[PDB]
Order: sequence, then C-alpha cells, then structure tokens
Amino acid sequence: RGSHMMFVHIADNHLGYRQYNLDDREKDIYDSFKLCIKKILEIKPDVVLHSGDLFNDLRPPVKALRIAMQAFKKLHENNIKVYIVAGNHEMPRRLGEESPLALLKDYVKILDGKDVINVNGEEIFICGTYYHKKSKREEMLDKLKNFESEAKNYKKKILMLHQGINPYIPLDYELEHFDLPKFSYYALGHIHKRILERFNDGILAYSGSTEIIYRNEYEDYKKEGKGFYLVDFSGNDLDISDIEKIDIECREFVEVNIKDKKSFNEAVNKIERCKNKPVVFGKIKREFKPWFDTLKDKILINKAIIVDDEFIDMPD
Ligand SMILES: [Mn+2]
Ligand SMILES: [Mn+2]
Repeated sequence: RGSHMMFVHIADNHLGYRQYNLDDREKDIYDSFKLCIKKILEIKPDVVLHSGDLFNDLRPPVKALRIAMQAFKKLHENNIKVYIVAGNHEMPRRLGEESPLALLKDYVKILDGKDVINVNGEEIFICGTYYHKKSKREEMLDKLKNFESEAKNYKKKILMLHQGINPYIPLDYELEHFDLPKFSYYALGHIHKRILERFNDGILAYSGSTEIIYRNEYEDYKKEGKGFYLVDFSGNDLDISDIEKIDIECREFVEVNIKDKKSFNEAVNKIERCKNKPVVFGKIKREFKPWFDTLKDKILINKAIIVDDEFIDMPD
C-alpha cells in the first residue's frame, strides 16, 4: 500500500496487434490494456512510466489509437503525469514521418533527455531516451555519460529505456549491463517478461508485456504474471520489498501434450476448467488430431503442433 509518493512502471502493450490474424486476438490486447488502465486509475499513482512499445506499429488501427488517447486523457485529467519513451515500433522510419505517440502529446511527456518532477512533495530526476539501434550504440554511450553527470548530484534518479540489455537478452541486444550508470530505478521495456531484480546500488525493472504476444510468454505468464509494476518511492532506500507488482488477467492459453489417452483426457479437463475459450498450443500426435478436432467449439484456436513421429522415450 501507501503512500507519500507513488507511480507505475508498465511497458509493451502492442495496441493494434492482431495475432494469428484473429479479430478476436486484436481485441484481447485492447482489453488487457483497458484493464491495466482501470487498475492504475484506482491506485492513483502520482506518475506513470511507460517504457515503450505502447503501440505495435507506426500506423496503428484507428481503434488502437483512440483507445490509447482516451486512456491517457483519463490518466491526465486524473492528475497523473505520464512519461513514455519511444520503442522500436513507435519510431518513424522516413524523415518527417511522425510517431503515433505524437498523438498523446497533450496527456503525456515523451522522454528524450532529462527532467525533474516536483511531485507532491519532493524532487526526483527522470532521464530516458528513445529506441536506438544496435548500430547507434556509441551514440548512446555518450547519451548515458551525459545523463549520469547531471544525475550524480541527485539522490533519487530514474532511467527509462527501451532496449535489449546483455545479461537479459543474450541475442540480440543493444546495451551491456556494464554499459549503463547507477540509478535508483531502471524502468526498462522491450523484454516481454516480468524481470524485477536489484542492480548496481539500485533496482532494475522490466515491466514486461501486457499480454501473451508470443510464442513463449506462457509459463512466464502463469508463474509470475503479466502486467505492470507499482513502485512508490515514499522512502529513502528501495529494495525488492517496496515494489508491489500488479497482475492482469488475460485470455487463457493451455499447453497440451497429446500422445496417449491419459494426456488426451488431460488436455480436455484443462479446456473445461477454462473460464473462456482458450488459445491452445503445444503438441498433438497426428493420430489424435481428429479426435481432438472434436473440441473445435470450446477452443479459440489450435496453434499446437501436429506430431507425425512415434516416440519410445519413456520416463525414469
Ligand atoms: Mn514490445
Ligand atoms: Mn520492443
């Protein structure tokens, strides 16, 4: 709970992303979003920190754009200052082309340098910048030293970035853990998975994506949770213990592995238990495919793999 000062660190929503070309997948993304926004409007943090990739394209579907203005307009009418850094998907490619973030200019401040927020009441230091490509790594080194210099005489200092770091995204990454200065809090984004762990005299954060945009984020979803992280900075120091990570419910995926009767019955009991039609993935032996075709109507989509091979490898 709390507090005296508080704020949210969310990232990666990918509004307008129509997975498996499913009209219905498009929708779920806006829902997890519209959801997150609802939590945050309750919690009323004094400021919000969006580590980028709010959108999923330089020219989003109109609805994604509207939902995102309506959202942040609400946030801003409710006296909550928002900072957002530009992710890869929000960076213009041709000279003069404009991000789709440049539609949230009135509700949101885009970080590309340094600023200090008086809050109520106190003083803290934000710096962050947009998404630079692996190549522009050098460009950035300077960017951070500069940042560091103006950040030293400042007790509480926050860093916003949308990039692949090296201890965290083995390939491909654009920065090294040893590339970046020492800050109270590292509000990053671009890693679609919740990653809160202390770091160089402060705490690093990877809000994570707000809905299973892969193709991986399965177990990560269920064990940890997708959504944002709620920080507060009411108190001097900060440990993993003053960061209340909020979870956000979404479309249920079920992993199947269908190879005997045991596991074909398993995969169904899991799909009964499902509150909503699920996206189902994993493997299904070819021989059971058409038996499982039997649940077409209880299932949003079947993105499991059909296995034509026969396996002997038992368990020990
Ligand atoms: Mn992303
Ligand atoms: Mn990204």
